[PDB]
Amino acid sequence: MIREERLLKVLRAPHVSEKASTAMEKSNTIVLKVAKDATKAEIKAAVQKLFEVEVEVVNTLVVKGKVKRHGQRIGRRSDWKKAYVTLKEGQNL
Amino acid sequence: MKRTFQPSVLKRNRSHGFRARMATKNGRQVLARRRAKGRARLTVSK
Amino acid sequence: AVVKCKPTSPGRRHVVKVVNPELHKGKPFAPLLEKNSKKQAYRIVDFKRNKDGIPAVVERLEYDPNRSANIALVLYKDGERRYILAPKGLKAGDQIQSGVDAAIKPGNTLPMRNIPVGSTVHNVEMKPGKGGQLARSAGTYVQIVARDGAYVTLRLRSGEMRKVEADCRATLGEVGNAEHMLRVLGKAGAARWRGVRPTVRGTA
RNA sequence: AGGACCGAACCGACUAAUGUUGAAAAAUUAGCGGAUGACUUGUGGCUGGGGGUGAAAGGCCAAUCAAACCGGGAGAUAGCU
RNA sequence: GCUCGCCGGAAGACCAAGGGUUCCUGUCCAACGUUAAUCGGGGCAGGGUGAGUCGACCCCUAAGGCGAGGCCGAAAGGCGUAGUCGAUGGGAAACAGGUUAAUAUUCCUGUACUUGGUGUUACUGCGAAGGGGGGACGGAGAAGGCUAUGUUGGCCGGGCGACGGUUGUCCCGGUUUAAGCGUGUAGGCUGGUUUUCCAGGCAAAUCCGGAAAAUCAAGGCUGAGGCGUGAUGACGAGGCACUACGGUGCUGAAGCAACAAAUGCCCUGCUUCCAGGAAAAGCCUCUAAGCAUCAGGUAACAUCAAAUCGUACCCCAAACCGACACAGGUGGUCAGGUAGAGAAUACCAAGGCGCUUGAGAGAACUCGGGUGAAGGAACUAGGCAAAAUGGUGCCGUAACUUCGGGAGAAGGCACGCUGAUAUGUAGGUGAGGUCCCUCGCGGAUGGAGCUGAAAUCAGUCGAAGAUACCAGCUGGCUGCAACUGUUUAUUAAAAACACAGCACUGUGCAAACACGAAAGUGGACGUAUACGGUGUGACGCCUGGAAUGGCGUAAUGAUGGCCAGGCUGUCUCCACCCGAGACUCAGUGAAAUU
Repeated sequence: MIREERLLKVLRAPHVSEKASTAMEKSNTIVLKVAKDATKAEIKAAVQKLFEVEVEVVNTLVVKGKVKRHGQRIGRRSDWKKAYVTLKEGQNL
Repeated sequence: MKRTFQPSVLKRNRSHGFRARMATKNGRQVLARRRAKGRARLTVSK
Repeated sequence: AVVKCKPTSPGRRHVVKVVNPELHKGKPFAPLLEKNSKKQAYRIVDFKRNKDGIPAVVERLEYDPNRSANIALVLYKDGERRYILAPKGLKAGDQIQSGVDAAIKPGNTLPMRNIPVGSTVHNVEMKPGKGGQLARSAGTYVQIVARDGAYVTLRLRSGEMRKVEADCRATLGEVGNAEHMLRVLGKAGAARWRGVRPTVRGTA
């Protein structure tokens, strides 16, 4: 399980949006950009031990990149896994 | 009416795939001329 | 039994079917069936009849899609159900029994050293312990006019006599109904589900 | 019971017209054929080029087939322009 | 934002394969959209796909490929075992309402189900690479019940009419409630309970089966639907207050009976026929060695776990396949009313659209059509095309024949609406009351109410009542071919090709033949009523120009032709009108050829 350094490389960056702002008040769910594999045990243990908050349920989805055309050559964006973390009752920042 | 190319990814990977070409002895000659010429995409990537 | 049909429409004008209404309707015994791919099921029929001395009672008669003859389900006295060849003179609830005695009636099996001269014998074994080969088609009969010597003589259905060793089993009685030749199929479409393709003429 | 009858979806295109730098390197319109059986279709596999397949026209084999395409012998041969 | 029109068994919606962000928002007009575009499937930047119950993955498996070993062969390779891949099959489980600019059975709330493990209590003969059960199957046809759905009535909320009448027998809206559990009814299957033995199931069994006895006849199993919980709920016509006028917060009445009825469930069922219609896994049962204070199985509670992958969007197409925003094709699901037998035909409901160029004049000419003085095939190779009939009931219906057919032969009369039998009839369905009992999802009378054909009489209006659309012309003679069928994708759909039956020869299994240095394989897991080749092609006269068939044949035919009734601008011989081009204008804008 821990392996504390494994849980430190799952969380990439917090994600800000108009959906996460409404989900924080209506559903009390924080949206976090996580790694490529990102199993449900690692996300719940990562928010459970790193953010020190009681995680109720975890959802995941894969964000497919787009094709950016800037010049002659084609381009692509990095894929990232959107994670939904819903807590028991308490909220945080 | 019907056109000569009806798409099927499973039939295209079973016949024209990377592993069916590797499993034949003469397919490595196709890959040998392919790596001799040096194309970017060999046949397909899933 | 064959029944001719009224010519309401052509092709279905002269269709005469070869069936027997005494047989059952529905599925046969499923554990004795296999895949039999190239769709027809394969019946498990004991051609050897190796269990001797144990009697058997016939329950019903079934139809075979593989062969042109009919089979029968027998019931041994210890709880075993297998299939044999159905003769012509079989009735419901008949006692058949194999063995060295094999009393003279259609539906028993004895080695060819004990066949009476003049009787009709089908299902003749040639190779020791293989059996089953001769007289599998409907309408066949083989009679024996000479048994003496080291080999028995058979008057086969093809028209020639052949000497077989006398240490092999043989089934009494004759085959069942011979109306299988009388089916003419009435139309071109009848031979389409039977696997045969139309023949391309050479001079065409 | 029915390769039975009429007639839908569906399949092939017989007639007539149009189309020939077209909507389309074969399609539309109006009659016409089948329409529960010799029907059609999806998906998957097999049969490969002096070969396969063919209800036999010498039809088809990727818009090409009286011997497919690619590469090689080959800058072949040509008595022709 | 208002009005008109189209599709509406689609031109609508969720989807499969495919596509790859084309999905949503802001901004921009170089190109891209056949015109402009301020808009967009174009660019710029941001966002958006939430799974134990959806699917994929996974277990096993048909066709088929690889196929460690192994047979054979110059190399290569042919073949193949034990195995393993291979969904187009089977195998765990969830519904309702609500929400955002875009996603939902995945997000909030309420309520269930399923797999494995841990802990506690209590009980216990547990245990497969073995056996049995079941998984596990063709085509066609009919009957009943119910649901979704539509209508009527009641009830609830809002109105009294922009022009005659409208407090009424009025008009508008609603009348939704799931999954699961319990009950086991319509319906189907099987005779049960107890006891003794067993050569079958490689040994075994209390299990499957068989063989002997006693009792009872209605018990056991599968199985749509109705009722209760689910639901002192949600949703709801219509309301009340604060407002970026977009919405937010809260409240919210009735929410039921009858009729009709699905291609949908009972039904992988029932009847009937022959062509006789996959295999395996999960699960239950039974034991072998062993374990039998252990372990495993069983009942309840609590806890843990159910991972990864796809989830935006078109999909009978502007996004896939045709180089395109192209008149082609592309799997199946949902299938409202009226008229009609119908998924055909005409209109409307929800929904999506008016097809990415238009505006003028109404000339010649081209195309799609409509009507038409008189004649009705005189036109043309050719009634090709066009025109004409087209539906139901009654009398009635010919030549021929294999007796099925021709036939709907042709030909004579009626078809609308309103009252009578009957203020709605035959038929179907069915409330309340009476009676009996295990006492129930139960049965016999009986008709309230609802729905509802078909025929007769009488009256009446229109030139025309099959009133529109859809919707066979009819009768005779004859060639070939029995018939339905097949083809020269893309100029010939025929007499050419195919045909069941029939005629001839050979083949006894280690079968003929074919395929192969050999191994191996088809025939065939067939057995002389079977197998391979040849010629002919229902059938009658028959085979002495007569089965490379002679002569005909009912029916059949995108097969060749003639006549007869009617019909028509096909023609005499062209006239007018409705449309799209052609003429002009705004913008874009080539080719063949030189």
